[PDB]
Amino acid sequence: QVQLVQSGAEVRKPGASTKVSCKASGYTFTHYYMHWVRQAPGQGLEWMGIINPSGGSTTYAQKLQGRVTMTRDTSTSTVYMELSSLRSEDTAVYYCARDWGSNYVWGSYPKYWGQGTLVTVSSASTKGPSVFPLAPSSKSTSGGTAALGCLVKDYFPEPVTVSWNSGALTSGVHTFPAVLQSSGLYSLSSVVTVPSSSLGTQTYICNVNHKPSNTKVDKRVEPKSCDKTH
Amino acid sequence: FNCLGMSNRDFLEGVSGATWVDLVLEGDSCVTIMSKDKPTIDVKMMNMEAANLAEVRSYCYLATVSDLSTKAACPTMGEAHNDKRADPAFVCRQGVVDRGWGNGCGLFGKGSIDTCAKFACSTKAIGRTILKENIKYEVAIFVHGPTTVESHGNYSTQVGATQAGRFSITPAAPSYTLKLGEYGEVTVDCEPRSGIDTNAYYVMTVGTKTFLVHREWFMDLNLPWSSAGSTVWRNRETLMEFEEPHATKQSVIALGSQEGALHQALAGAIPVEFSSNTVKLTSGHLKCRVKMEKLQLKGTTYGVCSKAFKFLGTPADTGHGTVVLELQYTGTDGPCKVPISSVASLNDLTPVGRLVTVNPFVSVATANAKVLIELEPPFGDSYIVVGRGEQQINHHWHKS
Amino acid sequence: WGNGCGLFGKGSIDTCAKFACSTKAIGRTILKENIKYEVAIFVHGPTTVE
Amino acid sequence: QSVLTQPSSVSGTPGQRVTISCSGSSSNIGSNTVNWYQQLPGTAPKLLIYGNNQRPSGVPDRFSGSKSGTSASLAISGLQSEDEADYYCAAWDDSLNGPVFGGGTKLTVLGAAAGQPKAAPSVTLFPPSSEELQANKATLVCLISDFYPGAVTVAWKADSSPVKAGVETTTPSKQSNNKYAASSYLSLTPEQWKSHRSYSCQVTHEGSTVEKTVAPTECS
Repeated sequence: QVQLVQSGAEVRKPGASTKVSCKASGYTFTHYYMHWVRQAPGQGLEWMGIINPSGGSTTYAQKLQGRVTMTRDTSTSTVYMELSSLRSEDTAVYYCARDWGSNYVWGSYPKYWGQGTLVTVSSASTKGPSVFPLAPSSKSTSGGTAALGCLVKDYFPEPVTVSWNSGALTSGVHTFPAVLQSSGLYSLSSVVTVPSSSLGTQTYICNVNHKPSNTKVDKRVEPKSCDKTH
Repeated sequence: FNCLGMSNRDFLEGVSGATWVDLVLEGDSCVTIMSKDKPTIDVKMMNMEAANLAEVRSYCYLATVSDLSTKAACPTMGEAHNDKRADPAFVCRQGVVDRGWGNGCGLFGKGSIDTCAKFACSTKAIGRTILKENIKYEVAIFVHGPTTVESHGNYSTQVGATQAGRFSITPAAPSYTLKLGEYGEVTVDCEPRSGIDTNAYYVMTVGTKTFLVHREWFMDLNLPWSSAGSTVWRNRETLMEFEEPHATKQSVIALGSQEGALHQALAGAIPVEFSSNTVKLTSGHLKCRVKMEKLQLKGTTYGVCSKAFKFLGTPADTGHGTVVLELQYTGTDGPCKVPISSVASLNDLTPVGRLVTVNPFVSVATANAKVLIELEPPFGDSYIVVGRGEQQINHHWHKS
Repeated sequence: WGNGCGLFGKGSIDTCAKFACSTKAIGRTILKENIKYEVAIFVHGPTTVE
Repeated sequence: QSVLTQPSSVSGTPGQRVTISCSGSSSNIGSNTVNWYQQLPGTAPKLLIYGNNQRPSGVPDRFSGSKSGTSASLAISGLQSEDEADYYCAAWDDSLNGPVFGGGTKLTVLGAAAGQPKAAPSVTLFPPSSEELQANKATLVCLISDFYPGAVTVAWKADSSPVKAGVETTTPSKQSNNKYAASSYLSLTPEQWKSHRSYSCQVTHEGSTVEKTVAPTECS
């Protein structure tokens, strides 16, 4: 079966360039055009261009002409897309897609799509998050529960992961999708609902990773100082 | 991607003083081309693919022969009209039954009868067409530059050594100029035209095993069928019903499904792998013109290898009137030409065996390098020889 | 060499596929003591269409 | 801005028929055949219809396409929950000399027509941490979960007065249990947090509001 495997997610500062790869298999590589199509978060599909792996001829979207370059290596069945002078508006999932089988550029359309590569352009500067504990309620009632959590504040670009106690704590965990603030920075929260009776006897640590900035934080979340019960 | 070892190989010497050659490539075949003072190369068609077919007919093998009907009409009461005649819900056919008092009718004699059975399809022996823009060809070119038993078949190594390439040909752009480094370049102008076998043959699909059948054997066959609709015609194959019954029940035996009718006409039509939307042509051919006035030798300014040369084993028969073998160079010196030829008798002056691997030579300066060589020896006994004088070695051979 | 062998030329090959049966188009014989006939005799005595 | 125009949203109940329009011009749909793509959440697009009305193998007959003049349409009969996805039309454009897309339509599948019950949001509101306050910053965090249908509006109050400055709210997202979640963040200075008796996060859902309130010196 046709298979297209793309390179992994990337983050870039404005002004930089990015080169994404697409490794093809399951069909005769040089017999089908390859399209690139991108999709900004929450937005529609935008065709970027097409390359003929036989000969390497290209046609690019007019709006990208001058800063996109598509190439291929026929020995490794890999197609590449390089986009330069990146700006925040270039944040998108970038898809490679094998053409249906047209023998002409006219009337070509993407049929078999790769898994996509998320490229985030942010400042922009890279920034690792600050991590703050969200302390549980001091309430104490029989069979009661409490929400506690971590606030992962002001990072760029995506993504961030959060686990609790090295992944040992999973019941009652709810990690919320990030908000993208007008500052251009993201924030997210992860919360765990636990028994109130045992607050202060149980250890709760959120493990936060922001790989683009090589930031790793493990924050203990403890009962409030004003809490006289836990 | 190269010819050595393949059973469908053809050797060619274009013309006399020709910088180009006209050729024909097909499915699993390869071609080795020789040309005075120029490298040898192998043109080979790798793959045939449609990167948009359409159905044409659909013969069935069937089930639904379950529901029944028998509109009875007494003698002299005319014909019988079964309500199951308004919609193709069923297939009806009239007949007459000898009767009278014995079975509820007033007079004696032939009474009308018009029964009906239902019809839907099960296993559709579907078939389609093959229009002569989605057809792309994949041709691979090799260069008989330095190699070893090892590296000879490694596409990677070869590409790396710029002694191989794999490009595609399309009706859009039927040609290409493959560059091979210091070897210059070869420019084919394959002409997508093919018969090959003309589209004239239909695309027979049967369960899993796809085949390529003759328009007529197919079209002009006897079995229910349907073009592109849920509507079926000639379902008459719902046969062997007319037990010439009674007004009560007309046995509507489902006609035994004998895949033999199909199978039997197997060999006739060529078999072909077919995925839901694709038909890899093997059926297909391609007429090309391997222009190569831009193909050029290399390492021609080097000196002759002057150090011992040892055989690494009995030469082998390619089954093509040529033999293969691999040398090892005791030589410490670098890239030098390999002094190998085919002599009719020890210490003759003039050669007699033409080398497929023309202008051979030790690729590296790293002593004890291996060299692969394919050459066509003369018929009868002959001698392969490497080096000269007291360095020279030899090995006898007898062609038939 | 191309495919792991030391010399060049024709090499032996002896493959095998499995075999069991599905739909047996069975057939049998019909010896001319187990043959019994059933004959029915009617008499055109009084009757009615019924 | 996309070259072909589709409705941003279409909704239906399981079992019903829905249609999605796609309007173009004589240079695209008017002259050339239309394709449709289906993009399930978190996945790549897949080809759904090609050549106006042709289905690739595996696409069920309840998806059907049509074209009429400069417009095209996708009809989905027997609507199923798994059909919830973004749908894109596409065609070659002779004037631009390349493929163009519609802006996409998000198809949502509602609860059963005969009655999916409304579910009010659960709201948890956290005050600024001591750690954040010591860094001279303050964020109130309003976490909203388990609501259906998946739409809320969020308003913040300082004491009883509306605050719009410093508010950032996410789109709703689907939870594992098929209800929806969202979050809203209020940024304040530590001085502002001190300067009021309380702040509140008010979540309105299907005309009813759920409010939570926090205060700087309480121990909730």
